Amino acid sequence: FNIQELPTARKEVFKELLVNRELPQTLRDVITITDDEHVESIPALSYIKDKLATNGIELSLNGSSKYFDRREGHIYTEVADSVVHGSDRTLDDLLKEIFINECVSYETTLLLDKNNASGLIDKDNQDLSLYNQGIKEVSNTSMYDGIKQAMKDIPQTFRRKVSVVMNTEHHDKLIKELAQMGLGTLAGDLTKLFNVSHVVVTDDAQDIFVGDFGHAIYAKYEPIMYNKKKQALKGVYQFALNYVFDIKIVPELLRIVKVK
Amino acid sequence: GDKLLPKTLSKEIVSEPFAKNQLREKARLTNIKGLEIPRVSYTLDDDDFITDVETAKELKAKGDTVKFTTNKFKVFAAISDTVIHGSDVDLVNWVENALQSGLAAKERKDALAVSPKSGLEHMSFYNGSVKEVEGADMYDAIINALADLHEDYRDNATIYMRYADYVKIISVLSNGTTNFFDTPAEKVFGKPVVFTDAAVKPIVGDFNYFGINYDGTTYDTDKDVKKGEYLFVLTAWYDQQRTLDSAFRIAKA
Amino acid sequence: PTGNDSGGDKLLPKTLSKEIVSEPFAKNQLREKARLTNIKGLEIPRVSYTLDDDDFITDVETAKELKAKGDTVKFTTNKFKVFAAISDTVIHGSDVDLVNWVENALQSGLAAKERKDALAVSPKSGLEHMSFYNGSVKEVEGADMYDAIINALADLHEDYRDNATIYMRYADYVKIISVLSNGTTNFFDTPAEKVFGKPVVFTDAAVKPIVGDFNYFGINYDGTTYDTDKDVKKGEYLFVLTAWYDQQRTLDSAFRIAKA
Repeated sequence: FNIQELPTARKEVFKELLVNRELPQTLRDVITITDDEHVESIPALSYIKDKLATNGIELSLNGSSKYFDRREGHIYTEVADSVVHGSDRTLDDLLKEIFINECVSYETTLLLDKNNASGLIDKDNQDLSLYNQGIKEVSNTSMYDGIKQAMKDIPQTFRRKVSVVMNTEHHDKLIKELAQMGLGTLAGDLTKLFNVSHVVVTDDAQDIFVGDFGHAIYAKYEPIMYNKKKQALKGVYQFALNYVFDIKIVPELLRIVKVK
Repeated sequence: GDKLLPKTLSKEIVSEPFAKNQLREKARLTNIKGLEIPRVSYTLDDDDFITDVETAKELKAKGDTVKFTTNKFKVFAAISDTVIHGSDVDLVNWVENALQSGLAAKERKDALAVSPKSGLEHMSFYNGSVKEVEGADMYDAIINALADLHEDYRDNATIYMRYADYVKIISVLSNGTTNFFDTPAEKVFGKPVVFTDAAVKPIVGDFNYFGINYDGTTYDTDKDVKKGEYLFVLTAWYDQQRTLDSAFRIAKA
Repeated sequence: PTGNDSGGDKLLPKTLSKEIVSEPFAKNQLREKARLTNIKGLEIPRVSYTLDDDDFITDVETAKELKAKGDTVKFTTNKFKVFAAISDTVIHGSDVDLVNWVENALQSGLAAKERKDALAVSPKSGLEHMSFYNGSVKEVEGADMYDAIINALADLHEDYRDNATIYMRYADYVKIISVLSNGTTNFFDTPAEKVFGKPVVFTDAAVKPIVGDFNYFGINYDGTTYDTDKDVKKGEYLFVLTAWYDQQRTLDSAFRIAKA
């Protein structure tokens, strides 16, 4: 029969390709990921719930049937012309610039977007919005005072590992609110101001999040196939990759913030 | 453990044919390239006869030769990519089933069609060339046709009709009785019966003459990168035709 | 491009002939029971045996026909011709019909010639004596077809009765069932041997059901000759055959008619 499997020795090139932390501004800095086929459920779940049970809180099964499910991912590109392919190096670095950017961006849309369980995001990929997941809100006028209240309702067991996410439109704010109350020098060193690790700032996020993203947002990717084809009318190729992904949430450790 | 699991397990997938054409049972079937046949085989033995009939007009209208004319079509498989790589299914026979089933019901479509869809006109029995005879009941209409059929064609006649029409006539031949529940359909008309759903209205004729030719085939493979699919296409050309129109008549209410 | 060679032939079915073939276009049902011979000149006696003195007078009929016809029976040659026509284009399109299409055609022509003459309603002149409906057979009268057949058996001599056979059209065998419907019971599933008590054969030409001992009826083919020729101008080959036969009834008093 004609079909040939992708050589396994070529696969691990793509395993480290799908998962990468090199980029500046993503939740990939803080969340957990992997590439292992064998794992079937969040590995640490048992150590979590009992420690939560030490407190009055314990888990509601917000995710049904913890065992993962296989959701599909797809990529497509068109190189401009064989002249790019006539050479070697600029080709190879061009592709890796693309995929990482596309893969990383795509999971990010599913989580943070205001698309909120409809519209552009496929209805197949439609539960996983955090707004749609059922986190409880915190509110306050002062954003500085606001998130102290929210870091501190967290269970004190996992308070040591927590990280805040923020929009640049929010970033410009607090440094203003600080200056009026002083601590201008302290401002610009957010990690010191609020004891936290890995503070993050981006622009796709619309509202402020807090919580231990190390244990909550476990995920895994696995490649399947990499295809290649010539197209003769144009000078172009048709490169593409398709893979499988899936992801989970533990909303109790997380808290959203909403200032007025 | 794996022994305590049952051991009728298969490791492999198969399937029955998805669809098939009933007219292959009785019709002629060929492979010949550029085929020709004569219309009438034995001409009349004696000087004097009365057997001259509209068949004679039919042969006068068109030559004694029979021309089989190529006609194109195509079939697709349309499997995906995940099925291949995400598991060891070994479905290589499955696609083979869909393809040779593909060409099959193509015949069943155009040979039995209400709208002949220009280019496919001369092959459907409902084109209008064949006659129509009428009866009060479906049972009466079928036997009324058999009276029309000349002695050459009556002796090896054959009927095609939908099974639901055999069920209504036997009920009225009955009287609210479940005594016909095993009657072979041959015994009530006196000729072989064959059943398919597509035949709205019955037909009847000899079916030595309805002939088929597959001239050539071509098979190839490719990929569709955007959707991941492999196509596994097949294309070929065939013709079908009725040697004479006094052979194949129509019943009706 | 090398050519139109491909692997589709495997996908193509297995019932494909690769050359032409067809069925017997017509047949003679009467060949089952009647005798069949190839002898040049044929002569037989009509009366098989006569018993001792205590013979009740031979049936009035046999006294008459035997007296008129004489003890022997003459099988007298009679001619006909069978034809076959193949245009020239059909030859030169790579098909083999020379071998099988003609034998299928000519052999059938022999059969239809017989059955046409035997069951002729109004025979051609010069061949009246062959038919069973020319005359000289007695037509009994039953109220219906069921009564007429059984009465006709009641008429002829018992020796012929014991060996008798019926020929009729199948549609008439349906009508006798409708009167023997008897409500619940259905003789569509029954054979026809058991209704009348003797064998039956079905044939569409036989109008009025005939009956008798078809031991006596006989046929003979003496000689043949096979020929072929081309009509050069019109461009059609020809294949012609001829032969001489005759068939007669050893004793007319046997075979009788049924009529409503």
